[PDB]
Amino acid sequence: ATETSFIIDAFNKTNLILQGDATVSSNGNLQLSYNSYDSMSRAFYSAPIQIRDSTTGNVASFDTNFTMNIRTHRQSAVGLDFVLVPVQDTVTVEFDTFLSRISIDVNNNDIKSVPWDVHDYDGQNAEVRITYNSSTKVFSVSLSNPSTGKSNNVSTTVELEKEVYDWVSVGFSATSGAYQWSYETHDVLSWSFSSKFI
Amino acid sequence: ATETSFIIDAFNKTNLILQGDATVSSNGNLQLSYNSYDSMSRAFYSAPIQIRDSTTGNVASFDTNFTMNIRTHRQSAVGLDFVLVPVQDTVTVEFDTFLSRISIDVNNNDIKSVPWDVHDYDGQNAEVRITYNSSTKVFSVSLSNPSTGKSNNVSTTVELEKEVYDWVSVGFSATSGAYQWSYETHDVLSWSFSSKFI
Amino acid sequence: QKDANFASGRNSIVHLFEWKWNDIADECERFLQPQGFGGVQISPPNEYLVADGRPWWERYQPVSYIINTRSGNESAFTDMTRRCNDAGVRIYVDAVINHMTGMNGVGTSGSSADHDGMNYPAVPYGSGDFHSPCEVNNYQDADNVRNCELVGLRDLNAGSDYVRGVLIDYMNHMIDLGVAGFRVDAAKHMSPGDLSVIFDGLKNLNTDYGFADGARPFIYQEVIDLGGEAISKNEYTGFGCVLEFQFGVSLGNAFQGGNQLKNLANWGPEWGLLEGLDAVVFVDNHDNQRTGGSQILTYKNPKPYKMAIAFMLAHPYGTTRIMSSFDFTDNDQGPPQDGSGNLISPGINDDNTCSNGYVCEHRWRQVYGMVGFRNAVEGTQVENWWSNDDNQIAFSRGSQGFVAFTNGGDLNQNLNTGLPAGTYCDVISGELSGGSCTGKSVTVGDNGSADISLGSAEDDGVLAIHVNAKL
Amino acid sequence: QKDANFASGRNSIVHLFEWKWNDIADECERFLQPQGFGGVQISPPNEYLVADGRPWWERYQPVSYIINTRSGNESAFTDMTRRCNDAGVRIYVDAVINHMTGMNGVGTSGSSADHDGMNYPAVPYGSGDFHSPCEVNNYQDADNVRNCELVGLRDLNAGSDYVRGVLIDYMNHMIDLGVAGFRVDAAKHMSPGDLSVIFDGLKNLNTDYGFADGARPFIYQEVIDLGGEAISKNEYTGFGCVLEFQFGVSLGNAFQGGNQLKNLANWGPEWGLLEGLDAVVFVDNHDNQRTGGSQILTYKNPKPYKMAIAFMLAHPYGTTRIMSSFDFTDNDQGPPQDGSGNLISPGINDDNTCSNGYVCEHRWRQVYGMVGFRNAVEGTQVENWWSNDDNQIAFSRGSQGFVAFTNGGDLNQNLNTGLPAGTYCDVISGELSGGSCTGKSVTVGDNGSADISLGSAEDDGVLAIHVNAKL
Ligand SMILES: *[C@@H]1O[C@H](CO)[C@@H](O[C@@H]2O[C@H](CO)[C@@H](O)[C@H](O)[C@H]2NC(C)=O)[C@H](O)[C@H]1NC(C)=O
Ligand SMILES: *[C@@H]1O[C@H](CO)[C@@H](O[C@@H]2O[C@H](CO)[C@@H](O)[C@H](O)[C@H]2NC(C)=O)[C@H](O)[C@H]1NC(C)=O
Ligand SMILES: *[C@@H]1O[C@H](CO)[C@@H](O[C@@H]2O[C@H](CO)[C@@H](O)[C@H](O)[C@H]2NC(C)=O)[C@H](O)[C@H]1NC(C)=O
Ligand SMILES: *[C@@H]1O[C@H](CO)[C@@H](O[C@@H]2O[C@H](CO)[C@@H](O)[C@H](O)[C@H]2NC(C)=O)[C@H](O)[C@H]1NC(C)=O
Ligand SMILES: [Ca+2]
Ligand SMILES: [Ca+2]
Ligand SMILES: [Cl-]
Ligand SMILES: [Cl-]
Repeated sequence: ATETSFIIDAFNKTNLILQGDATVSSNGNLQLSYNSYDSMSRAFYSAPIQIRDSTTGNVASFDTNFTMNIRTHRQSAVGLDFVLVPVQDTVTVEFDTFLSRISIDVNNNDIKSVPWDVHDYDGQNAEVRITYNSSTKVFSVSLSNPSTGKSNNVSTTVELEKEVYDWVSVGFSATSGAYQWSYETHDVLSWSFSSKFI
Repeated sequence: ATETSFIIDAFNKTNLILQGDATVSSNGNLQLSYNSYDSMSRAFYSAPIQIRDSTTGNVASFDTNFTMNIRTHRQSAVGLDFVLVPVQDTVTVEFDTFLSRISIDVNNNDIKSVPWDVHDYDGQNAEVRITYNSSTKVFSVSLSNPSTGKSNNVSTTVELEKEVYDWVSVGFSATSGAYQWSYETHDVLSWSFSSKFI
Repeated sequence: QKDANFASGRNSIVHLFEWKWNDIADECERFLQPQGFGGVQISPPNEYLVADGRPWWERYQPVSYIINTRSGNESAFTDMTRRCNDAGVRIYVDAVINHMTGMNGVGTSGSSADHDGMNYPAVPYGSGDFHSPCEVNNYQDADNVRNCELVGLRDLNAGSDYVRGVLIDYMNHMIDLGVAGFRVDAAKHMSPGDLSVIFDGLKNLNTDYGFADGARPFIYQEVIDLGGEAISKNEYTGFGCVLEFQFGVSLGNAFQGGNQLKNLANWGPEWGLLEGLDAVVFVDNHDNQRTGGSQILTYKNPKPYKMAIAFMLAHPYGTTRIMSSFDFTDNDQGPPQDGSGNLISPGINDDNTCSNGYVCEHRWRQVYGMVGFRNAVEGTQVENWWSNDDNQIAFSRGSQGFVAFTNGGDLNQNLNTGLPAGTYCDVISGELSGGSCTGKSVTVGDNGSADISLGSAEDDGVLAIHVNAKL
Repeated sequence: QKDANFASGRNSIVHLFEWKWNDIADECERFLQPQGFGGVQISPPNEYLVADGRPWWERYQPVSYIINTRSGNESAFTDMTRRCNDAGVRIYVDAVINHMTGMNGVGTSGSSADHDGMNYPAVPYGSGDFHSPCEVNNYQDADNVRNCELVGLRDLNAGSDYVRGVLIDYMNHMIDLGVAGFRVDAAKHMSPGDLSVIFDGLKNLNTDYGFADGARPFIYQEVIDLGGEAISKNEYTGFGCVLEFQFGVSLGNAFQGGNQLKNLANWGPEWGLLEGLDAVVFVDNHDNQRTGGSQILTYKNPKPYKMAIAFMLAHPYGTTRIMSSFDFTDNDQGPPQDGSGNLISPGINDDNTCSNGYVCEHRWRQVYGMVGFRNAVEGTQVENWWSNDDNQIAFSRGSQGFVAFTNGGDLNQNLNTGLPAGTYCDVISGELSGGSCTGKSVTVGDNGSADISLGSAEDDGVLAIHVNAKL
């Protein structure tokens, strides 16, 4: 099997896949929706990460951090979501700024969601950490604004022992709303991932 | 920048790039030249690894292991080489079974080579370990047959502080000879890599 | 269905974003018509919500179809179609037919709006008339974006006979009043399945306005599709034109400095853009001109923007639409206001600009001069390409016209124009007034081969010349 | 230059690997000719090294050009061209012209060979005549593989006038003796630049053998190119045919069970294979039949192998070459030996096989029966494709012939043949002997539509029928 890992203090298009309005600024930040509305953009690490092993049934416990700075320029439906999208039926932690909910949306059916307020993070840096224990089947998310120390967390039991999942493509999917929810931007400047088997 | 790493106890074509006669058996081993002679095959991890950082000049110290079993079925020119081939001017550690030499061939000019005998490894598993310190500029290779405990090692100072290198594609390049040097095969069943910056 | 419909010998349209009706009329006959203009994409004409602070976006929440807007009631509207249409300026209504409102009750023509209970009496409209509530989750799930509430906005069900009936009545009503087309609002959020049935009840144009007997209504749609999503623009091609959204991004990035102009040689379908005659192209747009850093060019960054719409204009691809926005400093700030009202946009004195908060892009030398350029070259395929294989491009639309430009490198070249030997009054900088050039009086020898000189420091990077500028 | 050259009404060639000259002659007129065969790629005819144990590979280290081999001296050779050529069996010499030897001094015709000092007197040949020493490092460096010593083998310099002179004399000498072509040994290790000049001195064929006046020598080359490498087969296309090496791998993998036969519909250029008339296709080959696990099919695994060469044979692409190897258990074991000598390969009794160590693939029902099939369909494009969208394929070469097969699933179908209504004696299993079928006597109604039945458990997966099998 394949256990993979990486640290990105500064993004570079070279090891990235860009769909829709997804780009990389000279300042080394991944950027989605900066020129679009009512659409969805995405970025994925080149290497297709492996989650389930068919040679044992085993599943990868992945762990991952990433700083991001969501803006709306206004003083999922609209937001930024981390996604485990299979290889060309999607586990997705979504930071929906519009429904104002953080949730683990698996196949359009959120397994657990919790409210959070965008104004507690709009403009500054936010630390997100996703983690999934293969042994206890416990998924967990945490949002926290370092500038103050607010953290909208959440957690749930998710079973990925489904034959259909083996290889996924870890990335980001920032969706953009319409009319006044057209201006939201999505900057991600740090991201680390890590899958593991035993 | 991007520090990358991975452990592959069993290969799978999914996260691999196959050029020439390169494949993957049901037993999970990468295989080159098994159906060819006088030609060169190659396999590379999907993700393009980063060696030099343009934002500081810094260079990645990479470290890496991999078991392999070279056969000739006869009781570089011909052999299996680990290569850091740039992105679509190549540092290459070659296990040439024909000239019977292990060397660090950089731009066709071997920086250091040492003799080794293929019969000390033909048929069984061999542990190779490549390592490059960014701080001391010291490259190093080690071959060792666990079944007995023979190790043909080598080492040299290599400077990769050259603006042209930034992003490479770590892989294997197994070359195959002509006439009686047409039957050599190249099995690789384990491989771990690791780049690092400071 | 995809036919432009302009009064012959004329070319492309304008978005007089938020402008008043009677005002439009003035503009229709005073500036648009004299300049070979196609028409106008008329801002939302039907009764919509009175959202506090009265922002441009309020204009996108239908309270009803009663034709009384902040731009005027029917009287002025009807009038606006009668003056404007006679001038040749075709009117194109923004048809917001996927939802109503997401907030409560204040209709711009006294009609209430009970969001909670899903009631719109002006219509009437009740719960049965709407899709079941749910919201826009994954743009990866096709019926979710179409069948749920885009931004908590009550999603109408264009699948019902009653609802199809009403929308149809609305559009046709407009077709009766004169309009020739409809900038369908958010097609991506509607099943193309009945999007057609609605685009069918529409009876042929009102003969009495000037239209060629039995000519169908131009239908262009809003569908943002820059790949990835489960929805495709092509799904709305078999029955109407779509608004090419990549055009703005790509060509925008190009001139922004994000791409070698040399690459625009194969500008066209080879960039993820549908067949030429399938799109309505545009640079910035009322909505996305709000986004800002990067790719999109708005009047905020003039120079490359003009070269941009110029490349558009000059180039043959799809049908074009310039935009006449109003100055803005927020993202929700409403057009000109005073204790409830839209302030007129006189263009004064006359360098032919505009005042009191309206930018009037269309009245800019560079922009309009190029529109007539477009007219002037019709029926001509792409010919005589050229470049410095970097940021200097040049070519010409047959013996009818020519253009060139540069982001970097004084194009002091010695080129061609492939036109009649003569002289020509550039249109960007200059034009012909009283039989003499007001900017650049260039020469062109006995066989196209002419000399060009466009410097970096200049006001602009572009030079147009065409037989309808020959003195 | 790329023309087959066979005696008309005949098709494709054979590799009688290591067979003796006079023996070839017998085979030429006794079996090859009666069966519509193209010719023979005659094993290396010139003096080469006597490598201990006398392995097939010794045959690839030129000591000299003196025509005395383990297959015979000139007398027998000359004779072999005179009998064999009259029979229509074209001879194709294996031209090893890139190097000499890498080891020392024992020439098969008493000539020495001083490897160390780079001396080959038989010639003569000395250091000046060779490229500078170095070896094959990176197949990524173009001149390195061409200009260095492939496997410590003394690399001749085909760039010199003396060296070009000698090679030219050798080939022409052969052209004088009768041959029509040359299976150039290892073209990838030679600069195409002078590879042409050498392929030019070659004077038109020897009129006195039967050749069409002024016809040039068929030239096909050895170039393994399955991508990645800095060398391409196309570099040797503008002046000669090349041996398609992907053909074996892909089509081999296909039938090995590694790919759906359904995928071979677009079999051809769309698989990384040059223009049809540019290649000499083959399944296994003397060298690569030594590799073993996987992709390559040798007689060691019969069934799918036959279906394979059958698909080849039946299919029109390039020019084909069957291989008649000898049984082997090592990878270096020499053909039949006895204290120095090649033992004859009588085919005996007669089911038309062979004995004492020679496999004689070409004399296999399935293989030869299909060769005549090939002849029988000439000038016919690919027509009437069919499949079970898995491992059952079928089609036919015009009203001239038809074929089908299966790896899995009893093709008990009811198909077409697109031929004259009648009956036909399958060739795989059977043939027509004394006006009656020796295996399958199928019927075909008044318009191609016939019924087929080929079961899994059968001896083979393939059924051929053609007008030259019509009873
Ligand atoms: C990301 O890495 C890429 C690839 O190395 C950088 O692109 C190069 O920039 C260098 C240094 O200026 C140039 O010499 C090359 O011509 C560029 N190559 C390509 C393919 O663009 C890029 O600078 C990096 N981006 C960031 C933000 O560090
Ligand atoms: C993401 O960051 C978390 C939190 O810092 C990491 O978890 C810690 O790693 C630090 C540094 O090695 C340790 O001191 C802590 O013991 C770890 N756990 C906790 C709860 O803080 C984690 O390693 C990171 N994950 C990835 C994939 O980068
Ligand atoms: C490598 O992983 C691949 C992709 O998951 C495996 O291919 C699949 O095998 C599973 C289980 O038999 C099937 O359900 C799928 O249809 C296959 N998918 C594809 C794309 O082939 C493969 O089995 C793995 N190989 C090894 C040696 O473990
Ligand atoms: C390759 O294997 C080597 C040798 O085992 C690894 O180096 C050791 O890692 C082990 C296990 O954590 C430690 O106990 C040792 O201290 C390490 N050093 C030595 C000299 O043994 C190395 O981590 C591996 N590299 C990669 C990229 O997998
Ligand atoms: Ca809808
Ligand atoms: Ca050579
Ligand atoms: Cl629009
Ligand atoms: Cl061959």
